[PDB]
Amino acid sequence: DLEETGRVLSIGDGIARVHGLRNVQAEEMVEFSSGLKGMSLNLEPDNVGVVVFGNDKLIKEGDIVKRTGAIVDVPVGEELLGRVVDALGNAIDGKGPIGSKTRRRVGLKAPGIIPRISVREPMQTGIKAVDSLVPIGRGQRELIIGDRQTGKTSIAIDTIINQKRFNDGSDEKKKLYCIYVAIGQKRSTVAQLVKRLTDADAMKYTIVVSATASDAAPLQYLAPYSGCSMGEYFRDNGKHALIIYDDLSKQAVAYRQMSLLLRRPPGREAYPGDVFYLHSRLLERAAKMNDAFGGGSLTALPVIETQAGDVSAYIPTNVISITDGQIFLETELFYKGIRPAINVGLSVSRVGSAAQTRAMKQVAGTMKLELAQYREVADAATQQLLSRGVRLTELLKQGQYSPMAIEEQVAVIYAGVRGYLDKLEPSKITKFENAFLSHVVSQHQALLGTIRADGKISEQSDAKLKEIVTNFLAGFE
Amino acid sequence: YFRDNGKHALIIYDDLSKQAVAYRQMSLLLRRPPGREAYPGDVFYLHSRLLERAAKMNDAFGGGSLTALPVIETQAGDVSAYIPTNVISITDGQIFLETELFYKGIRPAINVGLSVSRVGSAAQTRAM
Amino acid sequence: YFRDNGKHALIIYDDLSKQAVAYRQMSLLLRRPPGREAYPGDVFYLHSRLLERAAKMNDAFGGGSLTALPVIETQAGDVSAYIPTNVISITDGQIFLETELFYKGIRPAINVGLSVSRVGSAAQTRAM
Amino acid sequence: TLKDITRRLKSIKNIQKITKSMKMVAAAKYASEQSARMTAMDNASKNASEMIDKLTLTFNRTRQAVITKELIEIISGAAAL
Amino acid sequence: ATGRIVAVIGAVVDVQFDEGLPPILNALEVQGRETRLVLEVAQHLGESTVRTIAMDGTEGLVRGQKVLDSGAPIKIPVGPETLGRIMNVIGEPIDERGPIKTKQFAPIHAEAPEFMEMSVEQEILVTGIKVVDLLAPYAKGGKIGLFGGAGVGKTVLIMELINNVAKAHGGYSVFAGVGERTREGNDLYHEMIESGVINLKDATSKVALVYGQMNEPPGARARVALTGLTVAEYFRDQEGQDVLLFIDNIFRFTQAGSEVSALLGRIPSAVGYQPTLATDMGTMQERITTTKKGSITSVQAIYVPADDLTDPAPATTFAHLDATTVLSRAIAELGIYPAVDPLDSTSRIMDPNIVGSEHYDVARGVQKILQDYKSLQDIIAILGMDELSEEDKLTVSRARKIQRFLSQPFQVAEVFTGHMGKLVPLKETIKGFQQILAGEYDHLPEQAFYMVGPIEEAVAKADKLA
Amino acid sequence: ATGRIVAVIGAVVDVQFDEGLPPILNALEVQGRETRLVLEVAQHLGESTVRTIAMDGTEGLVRGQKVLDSGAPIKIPVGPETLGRIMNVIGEPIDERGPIKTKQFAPIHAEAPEFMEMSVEQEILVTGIKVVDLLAPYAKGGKIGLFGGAGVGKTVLIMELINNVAKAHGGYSVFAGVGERTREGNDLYHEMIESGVINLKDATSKVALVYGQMNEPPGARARVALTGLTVAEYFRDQEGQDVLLFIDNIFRFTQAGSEVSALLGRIPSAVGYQPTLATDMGTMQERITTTKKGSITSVQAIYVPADDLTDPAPATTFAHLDATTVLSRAIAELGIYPAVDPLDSTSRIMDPNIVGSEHYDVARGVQKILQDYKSLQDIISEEDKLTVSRARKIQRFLSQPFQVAEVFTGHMGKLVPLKETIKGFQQILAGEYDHLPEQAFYMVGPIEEAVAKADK
Amino acid sequence: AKLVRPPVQVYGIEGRYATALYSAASKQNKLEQVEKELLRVAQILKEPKVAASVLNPYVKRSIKVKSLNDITAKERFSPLTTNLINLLAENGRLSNTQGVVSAFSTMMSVHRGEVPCTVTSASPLEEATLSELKTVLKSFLSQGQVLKLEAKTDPSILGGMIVRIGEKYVDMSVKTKIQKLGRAMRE
Ligand SMILES: Nc1ncnc2c1ncn2[C@@H]1O[C@H](COP(=O)(O)OP(=O)(O)OP(=O)(O)O)[C@@H](O)[C@H]1O
Ligand SMILES: Nc1ncnc2c1ncn2[C@@H]1O[C@H](COP(=O)(O)OP(=O)(O)O)[C@@H](O)[C@H]1O
Ligand SMILES: [Mg+2]
Ligand SMILES: [Mg+2]
Repeated sequence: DLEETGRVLSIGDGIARVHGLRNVQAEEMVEFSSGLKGMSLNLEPDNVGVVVFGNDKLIKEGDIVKRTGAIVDVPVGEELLGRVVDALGNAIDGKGPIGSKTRRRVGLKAPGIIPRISVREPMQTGIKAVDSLVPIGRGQRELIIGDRQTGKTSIAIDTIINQKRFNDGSDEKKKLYCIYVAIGQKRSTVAQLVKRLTDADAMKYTIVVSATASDAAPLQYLAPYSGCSMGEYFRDNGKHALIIYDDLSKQAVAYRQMSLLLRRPPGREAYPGDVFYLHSRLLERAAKMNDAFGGGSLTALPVIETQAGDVSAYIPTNVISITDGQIFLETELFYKGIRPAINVGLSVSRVGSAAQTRAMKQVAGTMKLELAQYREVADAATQQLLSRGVRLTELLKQGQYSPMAIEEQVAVIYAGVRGYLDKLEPSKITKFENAFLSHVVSQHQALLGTIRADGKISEQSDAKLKEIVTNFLAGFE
Repeated sequence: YFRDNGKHALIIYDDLSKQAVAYRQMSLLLRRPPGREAYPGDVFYLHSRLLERAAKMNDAFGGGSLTALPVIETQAGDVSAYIPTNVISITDGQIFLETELFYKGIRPAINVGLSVSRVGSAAQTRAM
Repeated sequence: YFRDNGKHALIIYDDLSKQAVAYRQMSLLLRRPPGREAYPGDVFYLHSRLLERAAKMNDAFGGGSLTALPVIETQAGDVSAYIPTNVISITDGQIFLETELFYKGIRPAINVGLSVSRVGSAAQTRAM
Repeated sequence: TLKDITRRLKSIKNIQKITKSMKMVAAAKYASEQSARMTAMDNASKNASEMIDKLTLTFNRTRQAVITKELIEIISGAAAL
Repeated sequence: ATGRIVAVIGAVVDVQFDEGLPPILNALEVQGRETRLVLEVAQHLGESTVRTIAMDGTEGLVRGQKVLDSGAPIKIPVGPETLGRIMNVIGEPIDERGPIKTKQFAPIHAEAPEFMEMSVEQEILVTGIKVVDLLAPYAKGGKIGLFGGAGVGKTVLIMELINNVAKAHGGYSVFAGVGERTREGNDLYHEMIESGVINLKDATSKVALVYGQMNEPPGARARVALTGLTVAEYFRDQEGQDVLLFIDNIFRFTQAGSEVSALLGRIPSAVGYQPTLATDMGTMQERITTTKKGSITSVQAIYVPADDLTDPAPATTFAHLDATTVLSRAIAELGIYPAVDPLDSTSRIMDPNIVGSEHYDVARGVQKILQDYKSLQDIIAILGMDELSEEDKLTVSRARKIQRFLSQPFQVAEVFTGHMGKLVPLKETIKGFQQILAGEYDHLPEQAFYMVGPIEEAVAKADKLA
Repeated sequence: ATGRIVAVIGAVVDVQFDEGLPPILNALEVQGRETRLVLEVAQHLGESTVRTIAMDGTEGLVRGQKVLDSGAPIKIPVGPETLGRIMNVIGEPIDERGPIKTKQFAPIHAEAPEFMEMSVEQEILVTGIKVVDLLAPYAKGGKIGLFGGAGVGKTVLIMELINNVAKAHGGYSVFAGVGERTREGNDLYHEMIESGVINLKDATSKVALVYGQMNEPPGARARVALTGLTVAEYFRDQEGQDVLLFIDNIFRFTQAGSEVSALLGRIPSAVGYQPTLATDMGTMQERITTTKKGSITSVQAIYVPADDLTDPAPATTFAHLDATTVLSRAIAELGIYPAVDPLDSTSRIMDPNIVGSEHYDVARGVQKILQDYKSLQDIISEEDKLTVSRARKIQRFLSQPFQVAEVFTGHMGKLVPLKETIKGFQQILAGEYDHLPEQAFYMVGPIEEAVAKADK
Repeated sequence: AKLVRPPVQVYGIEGRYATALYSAASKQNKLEQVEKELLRVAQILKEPKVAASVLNPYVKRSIKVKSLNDITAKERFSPLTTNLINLLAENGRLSNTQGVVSAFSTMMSVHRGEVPCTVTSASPLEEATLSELKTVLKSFLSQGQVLKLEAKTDPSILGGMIVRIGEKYVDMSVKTKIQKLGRAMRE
């Protein structure tokens, strides 16, 4: 039979030429007799070029290749929550089989113009710098870009952890289901990250897709799409999903390898001509659906690693031209102890200022303006400006794996921008803030609760906050 | 035509970079072997057998001439590319224009340092 | 031959860059896939299997020796080219000559800062 | 461009070591104005050094680009047969 | 004629017809598809086989599937019934409001206007942006190109030109989105609905929208520019109107050509681009022109890969434009917005016989002082500011003041900066720059000129500094 | 399975089989040769032909020569009997001491451990070296880039790491000489024989060597790293130890991979490196990790081409490096040994969530005081001189007498544990020893020996 | 599917089709039949009518393969030969047919043991010495061979004889003798 079966003519260069399969469709998942799976990429007048989703070593010439009859798809649903799967949706955490009942094509198209609506709901990252100066809304694509070892994966993990305060509540309209796709990272890193999320108890609503550095390049090229489909499931059912591609530089490298082993003309930096489409069709599927489609959304946080802080490279500029903003993590800032090392002068969120809450906006517009002045200066007033800016940058520094609720952040930024720290020592602002937050979570649960419920700062709450912070500051060092 | 009937002509190709690009397209589509910047192997021949037709005949052929002013567009002042070096090595001297001189108020922005006229003073009136 | 039969030889390849160029032409005409700068994929193999034969034996094998002094002709101090980088990686040091020293009066124009010997002190008598 | 980058980097190296020489000379003559000249030339040398580091980054980037471009030319000329 | 599919390579499909081989540029329909899939013929491979570029996704295609020749190029509905709608590359309405009930259809492939049709009138087009109007003024009917890397402000500038020009416009207006963000298209659709330009309830809409975005395969991104051209060409030829054509982004047309040229079996040119880059761009850009039977004012955003302004695509586009505005990242990172580069933007009406000798002298003085400051940059960086001449310090101060003044807040950039958007008439710009050149403000701090409107707001802010 | 050579082009041999093709990456023995020549399969070309790269020179191969399939990748002999011996890419003893009489073999091509076998917490590997344990700790199961070349005591640091890991943790070491000069290979062999690391007379050798030298075909130089990694993998899995794996050099591993790809005719990527650069390095490095049995800690000598850290080879190996140890020549001229640069040596476990707040605090204090010491030395007062005194004592205390050098200077070997290092630097920073002379810390063990020497 | 390779190999598409047919015939024992029918179908495809028709590049592939199948089926072909013909046709390799046949012929030239050997001398020989020479160069052969003599005459070697038997090659001609003499007397 040469219509639902083939014979491998030539394996090598990660591509298997197969003879037969007169009934195979383009982009169809065929199955090799080795147990491996592959995608029918090229359909030629006499042979079929199939991308192998695994090690070529497992395939010899002459092996029989059966077709599944289905375009490459992944299993989706809520049965994936708390599971660590590979780019094909197979459980690699030894917790049995994925009890998924629905599958979704990895190569779908993004929703058009009409099914969308502008971003309006907040996506609380828990980081003061992000939530205050780079606000991210549900349905955005915010690029986390920076050098190696500057704090990108830590930002993503802090976000995934922060979503816990919502994923235990009541209203299903604020919950956020997280997905973390790992593309070419060390596998020990992914295991330690899964443990870190299990400790923070953020696995019960997180999926982890891992195409690590020891997996074939097609797996690293496919994993982002498996993740994005697992997120489209939640998006298309009125639910809200966050997804972090960590990172896209390594998927671009895997695609460049697959393109050069196929002898396709290399472009700038030897990248294929369609290394842009590769990412675009992926980051366009993170959208905010209107209420006639469910109201759901999918937020994407693609990660990009730059070489020597160079942001005007090929792939970095591609992703900058695809996403709706960026978060510049500098290495000089990371060296001086500023963490998260967000360059708030270059970080931007084009569609996020419409996603901040009222209170966070009330404090953050002020804060942004004073920080802009402080940055552009670096008299008798400019000394005050530099002092306030130093205090505020010291207020932006934050620990790790400890994201803050929105009311705590707006309270801290309020205490900061209202001048009540213009006399304290800069090197003590950190401990002042820690103790202040401990006090406020102890004796001011009602003020925090009403700032939360109201989503705004009323004049009663403003006065309460003023006298509260002054009572604490007077009783301080 | 004018050169061969005692009359003097002056031709201006504007420019030859685009003619070389058209020839490169024709070559790469005819499956000819590409060279530098994917240009064909004989683009120098293409520009030289054109620019050599500019001559000054003697009085046994009418005395007419044909002046050529080929134009060349460089990318960010890179005159070490394939086609710029070809046409520089073919012609009898350049007229270099710069953009930093163009914005310093020098218009025409001729860089007198890099501008050569291999003919020189023999192509001038006495007073000048 | 001398090195293995107990005697002490010294060999000067003047120079290895042109032997690399000859190998490059050979490989291109034998239809072998070019690499960086059109050199074959195994020019490092060429030069390293040539140079690793310059050894110093022991008394159980004859005590012979074979010193190699490969020569490399760069282009404007370009030691970051392909073949210079290979031969620098294979050898036990270098003696960098210069045209600036050759003009400023130093002959032999040895550059003392860039030159190095990885054996060095082990290869000197006590007085020197 | 690799060669123009080397041109500008050599220019900045020139003036850098010039201010180094002038700094050490003005520090010799320090045994008011001479001390100010010493510190000003120190700052000028450190500025020129940071510019040299920037230009070295740009030079390495351009060198990688040139090597990749020449490889692409070679392989695309060889693959047409 | 009915053929079958014999090869499927990504977005390139080879189909073998028995009899009735379709000419080049015809549209073919694939039988057995849920939604319409159109293949455009690009080559004749011989042996009764042709090569085609698909207009949508090609998954699920099987070797042997039927294909019907339509006998004509991709035809899209044209007319006034297309205003206030949204169509994709092949002319289907994708705004979910029913079919486009227009009377006639036009092909997306057509020959460029001839030579005797070209019009040469060069009236200025006042946009209200200080840097554009001062240094690279636009012209009615001319072609405008907004160069710039990723994230420098091309889309914000196009939205500002739609706010300042497409609202006060008398004729019709077309917007062809070619390979850009889809949420930007949704935001534009709704922001045009609210502002009354698109009116969903009656037939008084003043804008037609075409959209093939960066989620579409390279065939759709390659031909949606041609679809938008076809709509604008109808509004220009068959109605003699004055049309505005906003293209964003037109680099994606060339990039999609590059993405398909690898599969069409062609030897790559420079930087991996197709060998037919220049002629493709020419047969596209030559249709976007003001004839003497109408006028098309075109504003085309142009991406710049890796900020390389010598990349073959923008370097080829430069020759096709009447006025270029080159945004720069070195300027956007100074906080200046718009990030226009004053020493790289040019215009064909920057001539004393057109914009007046006064405007010309002002523009040239601004460019000259900024160029002198750029020359001093390295000295100022190394040997400090205090080792300059007094005249050189004067020029540095004036040039920094002019740098700050060339920036301006936009009405569409208020959403993420707060400042109120200004619209500076040409006279106010010329006057303010005359005054800054003459040195009449060497006492205010330079920080007073950053992000203001006319010079009156500059002196008002300079007073507010105390 | 028996096939026959149908083509020979340099180091690439096409072999045709009549029946039973070998899977990719298997080893094939060329029959009828004086010395063993193994071909490794790389592609299936069709018509029952395979393409292979040769592990040794291909002089004297004739078309039609018989070739035997081994049914498995290159199998090397593993076991404790490998300690002190030297072997090449295919496991043959090249030390001229007879066969390596082991009990079991292992293929050099294996897969990285499963996701369920990883260790979920990072933990420090105590090397007993004060500067390494304080300022740039080594993660148990991580990769360490060892910078600096000649005249900075690199081989001494290698031998001391071997000795300390063998004494404290009871785990052996493997040394993969990828791309070695043969002169330096022999020099290192003899230095290891002298310092007791290797013992040619008993069964108490600490290291196993694997060499693929500068003059071998690129396939051998590419696979020698996998051979050494296979020896270390045996020591980790079947012995349950904390193995060390030295890789000198790793840039030559990348270069061998690039050459192997260029020979197979694959289109080159950026800067000429193989299109499969990142996946080559990944499938190599992802085996060096911690499991639920033992661990493999890799020290890799990094060469930076054209002193450019954005080059694809460093930029690709840096993604896997968990720590860095920079040997400077200025720190060597100042008499500090080990000459580890204290400010440039970095680490990824210098994190209070991992090394604890105490260790992190002491290490950050030392880094800060040394940085401020350099800032002050820029000038050459009230307490600036107190910082200068404590920083000089810190510099002196960073030095340490290595046991591998006892035969030279006679001084004893000091393996300072982590607790005493932490406490000593805490007391030097607390000012408890502001009265002792700065020379009382030069080449000492714990701080107790420092005050003991301060007595005299 | 295991293949039986002929003792000598031919390459290109010519040799690939030749060895495909050789194995397809040796698997069902029709070497002689397919061989003679191959030479006859090569004669058929070289008659100017179909010889012209077969290379015309626009004649449809299906129509031409059916025309050729019609024309070949009348000679009472066995299924293997018409299978080869239809494969070469629907694969568009018809212009190569005769070449393939030639290959296949030479294929059989090794199955029967036919060893081609040349004995070239100054001037044509008389067949008494030629017969004793047949004996002399048949002497070196192994068990079960037949030889094919193709002697040509050239006075450029001005004497002696050259025996090129397969790959063995003795040059007893006086040309090589005098060249050896010169190279020796100069060295
Ligand atoms: N806000 C912080 N506070 C303290 N430590 C931090 C902070 N952010 C990052 N770090 C530390 O810096 C180290 C590197 O950060 P991280 O790995 O999360 O970013 P990355 O860009 O993903 O690194 P890589 O390139 O290796 O993937 C981490 O070990 C982390 O502990
Ligand atoms: N007039 C402006 N004022 C302030 N910021 C601007 C302005 N124009 C652009 N920007 C910045 O550029 C970003 C969007 O620019 P955009 O045109 O979308 O980039 P692209 O060229 O990729 O389309 C904004 O987030 C903003 O930070
Ligand atoms: Mg990370
Ligand atoms: Mg844009």
